[PDB]
Amino acid sequence: AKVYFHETFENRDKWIDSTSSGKALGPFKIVSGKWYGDANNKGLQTSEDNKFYIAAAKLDEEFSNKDKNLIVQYNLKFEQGIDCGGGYIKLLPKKSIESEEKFTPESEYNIMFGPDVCGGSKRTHVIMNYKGKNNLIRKEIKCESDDISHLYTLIIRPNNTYVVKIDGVEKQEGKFDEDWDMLAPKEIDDGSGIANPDYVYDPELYKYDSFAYIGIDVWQVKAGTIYDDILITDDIEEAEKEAKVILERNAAEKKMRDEIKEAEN
Ligand SMILES: [Ca+2]
Repeated sequence: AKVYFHETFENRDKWIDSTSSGKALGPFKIVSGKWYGDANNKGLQTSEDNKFYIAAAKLDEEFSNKDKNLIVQYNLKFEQGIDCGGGYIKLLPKKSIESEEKFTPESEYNIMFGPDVCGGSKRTHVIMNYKGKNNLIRKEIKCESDDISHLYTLIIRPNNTYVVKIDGVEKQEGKFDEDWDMLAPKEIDDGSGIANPDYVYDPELYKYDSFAYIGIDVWQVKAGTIYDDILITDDIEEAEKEAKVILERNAAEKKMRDEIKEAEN
């Protein structure tokens, strides 16, 4: 069992803010949160409204998912009552950027995954790099938009198939087939899955020769989004063992949140 990355955010020593994006950035903070299931646990929070948040970290080791499972599993919370804001992550190959601080919204990524909320639109992104900066998308499931943590899980299997789960419950599965349309570079994934259908099937869409970095690059209107925990592994049993710990801690979190609301406004 090979764990390629497990960030619990005791600190963000590994994560480097971008110097290359040209955008107005805000600072991340390591915080407990307004409600939590473990008083010694902490998370990565966006601290300032109407700013971008752009940083990247190196994985524990460079790897390829050829002929292997890949599990991307992370716990994300919109504690602020989100009106418009991203909450997703990106995985990047070694050649995308010379070092962490070169990461920008335009850098080449292998995979973009996670929730994204704005103006009524609420989607879980699953974007797969196809060729160059062209990506594939399909019609996407809703994401959660309340104020407690939710575990997002993406499983990529080497028969070119995938599974999407929220809080340990399957919400979508399939093969990377003509359900998916091709997105042009820089074009928005609006969640409908409707773009350019004119591209040849790749039986190796699932596979990337290099995973080396992970990056966060989100716009925030109301800031306060918390990235609690990030796991990258090739081992389904290890992913399930860590999910159990996190889901039990999210249950205690929710009970603290319900007890606070029951006493307040
Ligand atoms: Ca944590």
